[PDB]
Amino acid sequence: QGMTGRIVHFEIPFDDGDRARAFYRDAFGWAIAEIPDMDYSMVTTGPVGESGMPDEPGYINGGMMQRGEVTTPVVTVDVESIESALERIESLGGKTVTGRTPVGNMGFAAYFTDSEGNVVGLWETA
Amino acid sequence: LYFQGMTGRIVHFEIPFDDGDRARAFYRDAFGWAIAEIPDMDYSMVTTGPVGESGMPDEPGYINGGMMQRGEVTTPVVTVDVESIESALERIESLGGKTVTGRTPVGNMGFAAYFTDSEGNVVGLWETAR
Repeated sequence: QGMTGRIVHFEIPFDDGDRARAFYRDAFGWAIAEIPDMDYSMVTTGPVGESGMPDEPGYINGGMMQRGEVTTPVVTVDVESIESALERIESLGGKTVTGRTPVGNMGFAAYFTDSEGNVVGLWETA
Repeated sequence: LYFQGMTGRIVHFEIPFDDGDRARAFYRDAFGWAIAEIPDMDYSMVTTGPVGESGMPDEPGYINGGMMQRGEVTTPVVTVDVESIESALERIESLGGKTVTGRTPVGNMGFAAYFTDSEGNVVGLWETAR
């Protein structure tokens, strides 16, 4: 709460999941877990608390997904309401790519393009 | 759960623009980001959450970033902190990645570089000078 606007998450798309996961595990030592029922791989880049959230400032965790909606890496902005945010984004000259979508029981995601045509994510907590 | 030292964290992002004034207004307006054009850095600093006296985030769970004229950054980039860009780029290439640009001083505090991962995505590296 009170985190509106913050960049809280990132996504990296892949063509070959096993290859991509091995690459990042090997290159940087990321902890990556495939989550079959959510169709993505959770990425942990730095330490987390008991709730799975970062336990120290200055970094974010993320996910890896099969390339599609995300054609290139995306950063994700926290908002109170995806519906309100998408309305505002369109009023300001951006465009919705994908509307509000549940992400397990954790929250809701969407994608938009900014004024420069870049794809950016939104996150609304459940 | 453990890591390669304190390295490997995603600590920064960059969003490229075509029209800087438009892009900065879009983000100030959409989300209330604090954005400053830095002299003489060809770079706009973006603060998405609170910072302390160090200027680094002082609440958990978010990162700050930058916006730049599209060219060296062509689509949004996330940046991995590493102990040594030289070492990281060597490792990356042995693992099927490729150097896009090598270790380059940025500002006064550190170095940056860009690479493609195993999947063709451009990703950034940051090395704090030690």
